[PDB]
Amino acid sequence: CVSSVLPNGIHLKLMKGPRGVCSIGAVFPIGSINSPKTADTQVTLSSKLVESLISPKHVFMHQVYPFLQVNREYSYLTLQFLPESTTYAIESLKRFLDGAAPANTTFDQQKQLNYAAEQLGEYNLLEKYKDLVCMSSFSNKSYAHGNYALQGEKIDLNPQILKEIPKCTTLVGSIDMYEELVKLGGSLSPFPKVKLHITSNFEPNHVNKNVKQSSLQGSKISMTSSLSIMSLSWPSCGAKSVEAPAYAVLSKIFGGGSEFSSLLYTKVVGGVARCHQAYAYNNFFTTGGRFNINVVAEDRNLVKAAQLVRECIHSVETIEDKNLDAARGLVITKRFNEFVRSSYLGCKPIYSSQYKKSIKEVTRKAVEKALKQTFSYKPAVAVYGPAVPNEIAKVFE
Amino acid sequence: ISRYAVPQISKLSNGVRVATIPVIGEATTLGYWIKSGSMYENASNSGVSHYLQHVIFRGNEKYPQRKLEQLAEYEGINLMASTSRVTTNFNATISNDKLDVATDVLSQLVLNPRIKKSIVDNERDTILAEEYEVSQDINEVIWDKLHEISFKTSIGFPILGSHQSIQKITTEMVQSQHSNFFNQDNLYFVAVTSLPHDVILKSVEKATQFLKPLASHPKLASDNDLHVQKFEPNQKQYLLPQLGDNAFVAIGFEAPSLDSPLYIPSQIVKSVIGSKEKYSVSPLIENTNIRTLNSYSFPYGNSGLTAFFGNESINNLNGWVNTIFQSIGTIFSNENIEGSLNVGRLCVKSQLARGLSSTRTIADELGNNLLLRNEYMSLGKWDELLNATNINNIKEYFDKYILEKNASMVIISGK
Ligand SMILES: [Zn+2]
Repeated sequence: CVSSVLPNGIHLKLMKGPRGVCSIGAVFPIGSINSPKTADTQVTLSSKLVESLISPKHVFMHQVYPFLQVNREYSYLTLQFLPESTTYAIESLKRFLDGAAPANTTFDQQKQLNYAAEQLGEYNLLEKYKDLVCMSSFSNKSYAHGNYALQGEKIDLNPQILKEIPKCTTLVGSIDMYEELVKLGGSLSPFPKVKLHITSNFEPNHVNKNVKQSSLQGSKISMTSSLSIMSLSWPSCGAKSVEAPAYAVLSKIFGGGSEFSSLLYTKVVGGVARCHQAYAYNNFFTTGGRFNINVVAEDRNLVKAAQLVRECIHSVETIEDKNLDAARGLVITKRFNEFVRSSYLGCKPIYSSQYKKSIKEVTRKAVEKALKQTFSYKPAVAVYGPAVPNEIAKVFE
Repeated sequence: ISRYAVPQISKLSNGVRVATIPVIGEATTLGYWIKSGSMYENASNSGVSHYLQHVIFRGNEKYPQRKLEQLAEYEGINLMASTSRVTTNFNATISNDKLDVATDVLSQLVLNPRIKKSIVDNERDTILAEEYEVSQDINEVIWDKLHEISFKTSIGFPILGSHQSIQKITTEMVQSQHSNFFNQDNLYFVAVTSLPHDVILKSVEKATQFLKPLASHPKLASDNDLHVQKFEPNQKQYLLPQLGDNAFVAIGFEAPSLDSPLYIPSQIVKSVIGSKEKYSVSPLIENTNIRTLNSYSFPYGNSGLTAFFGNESINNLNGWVNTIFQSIGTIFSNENIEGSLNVGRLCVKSQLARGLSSTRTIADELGNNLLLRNEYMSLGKWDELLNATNINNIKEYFDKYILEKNASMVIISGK
């Protein structure tokens, strides 16, 4: 990491590491919540993107690898390329930041893709867990706005946010892209806007996204499209907070897995016949966290599976010294994307030495504290499917 | 990252060759690369190479299944394996301190297995499971169907084997394959590392102290000329109504062998058609709205297959095929040949310089390079050949391989 603050106030975060592949991009505090509905932000930024790269033929001819992550509270764009493609890479990024609205033909093509997102493999089980946690565990109901429209509802271009991007952009890149990005940042507005955005508070809501899943998803006849997802969410800590290493450890204590070994694997997948998978994640937001446990099982088995998760919670109290350390071991592992993700949040990157230190540098003490404060909350309960969420809820009293 | 480097090879007195290439960082990928795979099988034993791979990772004498699990969780030793049509490897990617433990676990399992009738039979269901899983990726299904109708010879077998074949695999068969394919003379020990060539050579020496030299060298069962492939272009259509208003399509041509002067040319041609991603499609594709496109070209002994595939709605299926055939055609056009050469060449440079800061990737190429090439080929000297490749080379490839050839084709449809 190399942090500059440019002549015009724009920040620049450069990644350390050996040369060969060039990286540029922009991160900004605009996410899916800064538009009135699901996919509005997603389809908007997409439209801007495809226009900024002129054509897919241009992207191909220059062998540029673009990646756009739109989250609830913030978004980032990353381009990857070989040095001979710098000119086009920069120019394209400059176009993304210029604030102009895209043509409507572009927007229509882009919403077509968005409606088709599950069929094309763009709306996997990971993206569903997020949505469920986000439509269930927040007091502010606009966190329910995701990136992927329901077959029914509408999508609308949001111009405001395109004018807003240059006004709150931090630029990012590999160290070899310093002078190119300093020039780029220079051409932007002095000086960046500052807005107080805090993550919305926890609320243990009980919701359903009772929606049909496409049989074919990408190139797979999905093995899970007839099963339901149960997302149980509790509050944790922000990305920065001193508790985050223990919380990461705690997620791996829980762990998970499929078929086609930790607590959720042995207790929850083994315990429920026709349960494809279960996973725990510690998901971070601008100023908070959601610890979530996700179960993909038959609709009829969720209440059963919920009980087995409560057993799992109780088993953490008397965890053996082996696994309080094996879960420290399971926190060991797109290198640029983590650089950008961590940079916005303020945390240490998952690849860095300092972070892998933090893992060893927290014991049973800080783990127990974390388990204690988290599960002393009633869970948010979401279901992808028909299952009545209050039935699952009653499991936790 | 690496530095257009060249590997150091020493042979131990027990005949194990240790090959190391210098890297930067606290990363090390190391393991055994073995010329074993489904190219070397027949009707009677199809799937045995993959099957054996599995058994190997289900523990031996010194490290049974339990001791392996402990090493995963507690000791930071994580073990990966894969079986292709042409090669097999067993490896770990590690922190430089675990070297001695890792060389020992890896040597012990690969070179010193304990292949019981019990481990064999227990494992059967875990493999049939993998088979059903992979049968639900229709890209994998079509990829296999294309090989099957193209090659009456062994390359047309699926890596895992037919269901029938996964059923009938005996312990004697698994045993036999290890005996005939897992010897010092048919394999390499590969390390991509910052540690000097000698620290690895000393550590492997330690790990393989139980292994006695080979008495003689019977002609290796992996030898390409024992498994001559024959491409014959075929057309075959299949149903899968479960798919709905969707069809999958593959188009195949014979490809050059790895050592052919027309290998690189072929790789440039495949690459210029290339893949369709979210934001990126080939300049040769007239209809940019086509749902999905994948391009691959792989060498198999004397032969090889170049394949183009995707899915579309029943309605757009026929269109997809014309699109692809058109795009291929355009490459040969004098107005476009030169631009098709440069963009294709750029692609191949892009592809490779993208797997130069992953040491797993470096090790996989180093393994395959050593197992598959007359003699070794370095990135820089590859890059020379790529840059020396001309318009005449592309034409010459088009002549032997594309112009006036029948294509293999597979359609899997919902109607
Ligand atoms: Zn396998």
